Amino acid sequence: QISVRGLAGVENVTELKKNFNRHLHFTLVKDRNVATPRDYYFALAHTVRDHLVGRWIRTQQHYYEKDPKRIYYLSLEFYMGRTLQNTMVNLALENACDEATYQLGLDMEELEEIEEDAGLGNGGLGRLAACFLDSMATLGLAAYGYGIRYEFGIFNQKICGGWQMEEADDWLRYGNPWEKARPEFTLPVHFYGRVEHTSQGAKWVDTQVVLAMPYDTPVPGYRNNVVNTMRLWSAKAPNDFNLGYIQAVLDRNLAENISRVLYPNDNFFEGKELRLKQEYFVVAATLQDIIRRFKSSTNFDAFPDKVAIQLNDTHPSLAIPELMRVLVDLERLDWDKAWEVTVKTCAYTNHTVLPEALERWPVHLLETLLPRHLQIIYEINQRFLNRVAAAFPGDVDRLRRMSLVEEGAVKRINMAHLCIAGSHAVNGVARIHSEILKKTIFKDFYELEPHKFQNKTNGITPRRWLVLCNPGLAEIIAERIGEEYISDLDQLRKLLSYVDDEAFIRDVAKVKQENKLKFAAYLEREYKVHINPNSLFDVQVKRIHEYKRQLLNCLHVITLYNRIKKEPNKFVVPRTVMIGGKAAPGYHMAKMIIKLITAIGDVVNHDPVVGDRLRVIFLENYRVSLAEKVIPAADLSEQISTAGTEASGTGNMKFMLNGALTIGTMDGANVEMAEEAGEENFFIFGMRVEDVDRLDQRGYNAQEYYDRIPELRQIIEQLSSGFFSPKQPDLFKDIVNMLMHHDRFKVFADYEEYVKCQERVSALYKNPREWTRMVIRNIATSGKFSSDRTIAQYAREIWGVEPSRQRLPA
Amino acid sequence: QISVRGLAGVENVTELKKNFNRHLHFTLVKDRNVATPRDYYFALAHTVRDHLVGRWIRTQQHYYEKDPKRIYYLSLEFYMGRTLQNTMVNLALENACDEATYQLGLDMEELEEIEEDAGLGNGGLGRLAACFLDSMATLGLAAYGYGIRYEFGIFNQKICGGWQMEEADDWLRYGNPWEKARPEFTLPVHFYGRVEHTSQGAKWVDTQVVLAMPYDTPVPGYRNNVVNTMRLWSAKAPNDFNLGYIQAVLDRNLAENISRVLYPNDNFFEGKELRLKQEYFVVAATLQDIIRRFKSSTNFDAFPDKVAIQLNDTHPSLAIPELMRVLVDLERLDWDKAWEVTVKTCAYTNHTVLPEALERWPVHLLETLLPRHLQIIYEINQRFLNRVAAAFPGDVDRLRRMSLVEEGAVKRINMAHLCIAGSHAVNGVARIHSEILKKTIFKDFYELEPHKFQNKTNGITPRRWLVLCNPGLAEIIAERIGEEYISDLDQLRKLLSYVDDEAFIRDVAKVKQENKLKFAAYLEREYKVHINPNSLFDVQVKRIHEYKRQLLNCLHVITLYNRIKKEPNKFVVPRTVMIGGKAAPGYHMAKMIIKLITAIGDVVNHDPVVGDRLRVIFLENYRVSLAEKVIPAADLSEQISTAGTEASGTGNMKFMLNGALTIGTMDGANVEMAEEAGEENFFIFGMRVEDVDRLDQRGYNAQEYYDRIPELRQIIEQLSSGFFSPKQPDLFKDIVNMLMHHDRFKVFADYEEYVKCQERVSALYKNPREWTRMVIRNIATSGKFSSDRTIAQYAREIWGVEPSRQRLPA
Ligand SMILES: COC(=O)C(=O)N[C@@H]1O[C@H](CO)[C@@H](O)[C@H](O)[C@H]1O
Ligand SMILES: COC(=O)C(=O)N[C@@H]1O[C@H](CO)[C@@H](O)[C@H](O)[C@H]1O
Ligand SMILES: *Cc1c(COP(=O)(O)O)cnc(C)c1O
Ligand SMILES: *Cc1c(COP(=O)(O)O)cnc(C)c1O
Repeated sequence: QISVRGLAGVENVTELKKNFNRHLHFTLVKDRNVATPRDYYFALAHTVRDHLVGRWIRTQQHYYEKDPKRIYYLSLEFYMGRTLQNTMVNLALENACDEATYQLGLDMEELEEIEEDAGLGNGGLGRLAACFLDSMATLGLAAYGYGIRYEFGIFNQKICGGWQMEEADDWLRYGNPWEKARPEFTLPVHFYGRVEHTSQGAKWVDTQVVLAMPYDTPVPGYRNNVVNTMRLWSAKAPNDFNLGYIQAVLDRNLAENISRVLYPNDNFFEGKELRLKQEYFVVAATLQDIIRRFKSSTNFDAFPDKVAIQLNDTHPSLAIPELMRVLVDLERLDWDKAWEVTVKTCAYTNHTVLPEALERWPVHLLETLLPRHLQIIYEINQRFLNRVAAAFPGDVDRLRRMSLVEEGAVKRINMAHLCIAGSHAVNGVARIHSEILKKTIFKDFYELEPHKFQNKTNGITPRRWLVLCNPGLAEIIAERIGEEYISDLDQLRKLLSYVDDEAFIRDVAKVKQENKLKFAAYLEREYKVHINPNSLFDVQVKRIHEYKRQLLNCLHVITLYNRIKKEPNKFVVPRTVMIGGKAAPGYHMAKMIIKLITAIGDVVNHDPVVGDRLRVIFLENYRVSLAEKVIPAADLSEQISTAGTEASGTGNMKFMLNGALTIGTMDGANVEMAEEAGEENFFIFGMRVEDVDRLDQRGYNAQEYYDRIPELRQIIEQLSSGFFSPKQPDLFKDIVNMLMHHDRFKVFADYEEYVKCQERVSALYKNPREWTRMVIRNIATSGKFSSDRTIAQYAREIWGVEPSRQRLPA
Repeated sequence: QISVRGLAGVENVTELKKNFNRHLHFTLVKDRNVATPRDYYFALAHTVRDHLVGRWIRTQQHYYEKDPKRIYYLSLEFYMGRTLQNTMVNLALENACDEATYQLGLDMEELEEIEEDAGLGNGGLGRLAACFLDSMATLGLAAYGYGIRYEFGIFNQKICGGWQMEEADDWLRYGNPWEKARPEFTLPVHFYGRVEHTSQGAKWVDTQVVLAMPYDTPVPGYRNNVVNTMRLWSAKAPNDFNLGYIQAVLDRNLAENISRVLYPNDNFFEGKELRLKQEYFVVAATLQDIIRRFKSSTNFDAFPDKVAIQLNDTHPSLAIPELMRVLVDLERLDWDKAWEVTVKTCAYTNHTVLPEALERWPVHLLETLLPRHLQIIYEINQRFLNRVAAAFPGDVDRLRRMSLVEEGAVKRINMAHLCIAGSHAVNGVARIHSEILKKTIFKDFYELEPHKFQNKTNGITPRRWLVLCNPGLAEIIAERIGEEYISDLDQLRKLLSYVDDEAFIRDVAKVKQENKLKFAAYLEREYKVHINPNSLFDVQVKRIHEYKRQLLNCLHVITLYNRIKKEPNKFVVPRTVMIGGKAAPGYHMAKMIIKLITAIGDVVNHDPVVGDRLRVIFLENYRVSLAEKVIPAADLSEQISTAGTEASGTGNMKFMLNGALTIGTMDGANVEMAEEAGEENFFIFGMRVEDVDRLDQRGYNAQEYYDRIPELRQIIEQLSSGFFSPKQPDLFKDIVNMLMHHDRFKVFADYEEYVKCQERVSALYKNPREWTRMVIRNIATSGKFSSDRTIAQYAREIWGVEPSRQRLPA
């Protein structure tokens, strides 16, 4: 149908059809008379998968022959989403498969909706890992993603009575056609035990053993015939485990629980033993695999020349002491040489500055679970502090501030300090974030080793986030500038010469309208909810958290509602406000915010006077597959975190690339986005980081804003009086109390400027032509935010490898 | 190579080779450079599996079109063993696959050894179910085997320090290529809750739900293109299960534990809650599936005409009250009509008379777990006893003897009584066993309803137990009488006309020698143990149990050893005594018997004076695959259970068909085997059932035998003095105490006659020609013991269906 979706050759369509029927028969063991839609989905999945194998086998054989430096990206999260369409896009098989299934009397889009999301992540951090794998494959890097194969990913969110209900994400129920179990590479992981000091070296003995079984999933590059690997470990008990009889067998579950479920927290540290076990589990299995592959290429001096380990935050920080343990205890290298190798091999990426999100493990936990690692950590700390003492003689407070060991009620290990000490590079994920790291939380470290600190602004893959989810936009763009931009997003700048092109302006606006119509229909299909496609689609989708300030958005919504009730027959630009995102199960305030949102909708959506001028919808179960649907349909992107709290943000980039204008604070990547597009083409408002600091020094007093802003006072009084909760008048008392007495994120402080800015948005929307021209200016300057640019910088500035755009023989 | 293995056509060999390479590439994602033997095994398995699908799909379509009466065999055990070779045999692909793999540079036999046994059974009862499935498919019956897909089957037995060690049988570790998950047919099973009595009928409410997910495995008939199904249920927790968050997800294990492991008991009842849950789990899921299929053919009067349910012992006895529950509570049929349908639908097979093996569930357990079923059972009992009271007025003791409810310390439900009352047919598994049922334990029931009692002597499938495990013997036989006997075993009688044929006599003897050489080599390969292939192979393989009397065998072995030590330079026929079998983990005496056996071997195998004249080997981890190796190599089959205890026995039939002579008591099927072959061609000894009864009436006094038999006294003194356990003089004190004071199985009573009989065996072995002629007479008369004969009788006399030998279009 459309150009960017590839060719539908006669030979290929014929081949696809026969292989489809072959799998339906031999693989699914079914006939066209009893086959269900799910059966057809699997037949198609296996058919597409077949096209990957040849390339997958030769890519790996290629790396063996050339032996390039290997990149290992360690993460406890890989938010992959669905794999079928992405695979077709990267293999240029979309139109062929669409035609083939069409001829078989099937609708491919219907089949794609059957695939379960691989939701092995919470949000931004996990999705970044997924985008990175795509880019590393597209740039021809010998990269491997290593993680855990959770039996249950992020929970499926259900809304009952306006409240969030959690249900298990049994994503493997019907099977996973993309993965390939590799039991032959199963490795042992040790826990507990004790340390024994012998004549020659220490020994970790009397440990409990848990097996790590790997499952490999192919990661295809964009049309370059490269297929890398994502290896996820699954926990298995040894067969002699606990070996009355029956109980011993049933207790195998204890060991296998390690890979059972993903901790559902976004930007929040929960110091539970099971989580620590998961972190060591992935690190121990991965490092053995890395060393095994290295030897199969004694001379560990060349280890850093053949290996690069990237730590996605501190979750896999134990890789540092584990590498030391192996090199020192097992390989018998002297400490100094081992440390040199470790530092040159490891690099650390920080993803937040919120104190509650930093990992600080209790010493008593490490002491019992990983006794040898604790000893190695104390030794690392000892030698590191000796270096600090030599550089800053007499500065005793600096010593206690930089220590990896934190004193107090209970001693803890600051994992971030461990990562900085044992890594040759430390980076933030957006310019402002990286600067904050050097100026605040990591200031002492920056002063000791300035060369270690870098910035690597985040990005998103234009394959999944443009071509896959918005083919209509990808097509009108390709029509003007070709298809080269898909793997060289900077070329979108050429669109700047079409900002005055009446034809282009019309096409851009038409694509958006079509996306909105499609999404508007979807809402009624799977969720039975009516919305006016002519209204401005105002959306804020991301995990629910106080720092992201969904509450500020709520305040604006209520303001709009009160204004309409005050002057009913006054014209206002129609809006459909959409808010979606999951709240961590144990995050009470976050769950209350969800209830507030649905409560507001209950009132606003049923008020006769409002009509179709204002609608408030809460998008249930926001996940990757849902993002691919709502983002292309958005007009306004809400990125309103308090300045200095959102390290980078990536959802913001997805909206910019898909034709939505942005209203937001100068926080995270928003700053660079506005810089690229021009501040006049962005809706910036609120306090800057400096303004927040000034307020804190003076003391934030929410009462002041309440006393001086009549409209704000009214909203708070409505909340307190039960206006939004008739049967439960004090239902939102906790929210009001927090806002009024202990709001760490200063919601009230940005209220006035936010509302004013929103009026400017409605003003521009009333002028279709000018709204679209500003949109074009945003799309045209979103090139910098491609994860291909991000990965190329990591490759050259951190890993020491050169990216390649060369195709491999298919 | 050999005739009976089929043709190796050029076209087929070429096709097999290409499909083998296809699966290695696309299915296993590997190349010939990194493929391991396990990889090659799977490539072959998938290749053979492909040949089954077409036939499997059309067989099921066939049953849908013709709608014949369906046979449902319910069992908690299906001891299948390996599937690859069996599939090739039934599809006549063995030589083709052998040639194809040969050309690819691979040894098929080596690949077959890689497959894990599907050990979902304990012994005889579970293997009978497996043989039955094979025969039902070969006889063209629309049969379905229903059971549980245990994650862990019978434990793998390891021998350490002469003691049995148990280790988990993780048979699904590398995957199961034969099964096909059918999540689309997942069904709910209810537990706990309470009964609510409403205006119209009772309702079972507030129950906990566990999902039953089916996995289908194909069951090919012998060269008739019929492929039936074995459906095994797997337990799955619902997604809203227990829905802090993490714990709720981890607790899903509680529900899924139902299908986690097989209870490892042979002829022993263990009243644990988990076992009861397994029994109801299989019954509830299966019955819903049966009824669903029935409706997809309201008129339950025709239910018995379209459905037959065979209960393999009482394990699935809850099918009776569950069927009543569904018909009465859900379908709204009146009790009397529902009962009529239930009785006409169900049939029960008893497999033992040992009191400790009978199921008697505590009322308090059923009361809590299945409240509605308990009520239905009380009602059934009430109406049944009313019938008894009317037939035998005033006989109050008969009423208490026949009640389904047993009074006493704790009230229990006698499941056997439940089965007899709710079944239209009850059968024993050997003529003598069925007679004992009518004369003793079920006497009262037989007097009330004589027409219900039948006999169906057991059998074994000649496919796995002759053609598959002993191709050499199958070939020399086919050379003389053709291949028709493989599916019409009675034709072996034609071999009687070759008993004087010098050529045949030589071939029979040659095949046995080759089998012994192969097995003798195997022992050194995987177990490093030397044995003299020229000796008589004396073997007893079966589960370890006191009633099977492995101890009597031990006494004979020690006798032989003492005699040699007494007259060292006297000639004796060399023997290799092999004993193997697993002991239930909680069966202490059984574990002590294993230790005694290895202890005897430790002494006998290292005595210089004995030389290679006597060897005692304990065959580790006896299972189906091992049986296929040792049985064809045996000369003497030990079937020495105390008369009246072995219901039938089936191992005895396997040995008879494979050229071994039998030494045994007139117990179980041994009686019919001797009757078929002629008592002069069997080595019978010991007390008959009548003799055992006389002894019990008089009182068994073991001391008497000890006082009057010098050789026996010596053995007991050696055991007591520590002769076989130097470091632990009283190690076998429990064994001696049991033998001397509380031996329920009268080991001593048959000692003298057993030893005398064994001398007659050694005498015949010294005459090769006559030994072989007697062997021929046994093989020639083993036809009656084919499970095809057994199934044909069940079909005509119980299920009301006619077996068919007609091929289906392939
Ligand atoms: C440990 O931090 C987190 O939980 C987390 O998800 N952080 C997130 O990581 C993303 C990728 O760098 C950033 O864009 C987000 O701003 C940051 O909050
Ligand atoms: C519940 O009984 C058992 O545990 C069991 O395995 N019984 C066995 O069943 C076999 C098949 O009929 C018979 O041949 C054996 O003699 C009987 O002991
Ligand atoms: C892109 C993405 C995120 C990150 O969004 P931010 O607004 O940067 O927090 C979270 N969840 C999903 C499903 C995403 O696709
Ligand atoms: C045939 C068989 C049995 C039954 O043997 P009996 O001697 O009748 O108890 C038990 N186990 C296995 C593995 C078998 O093949």
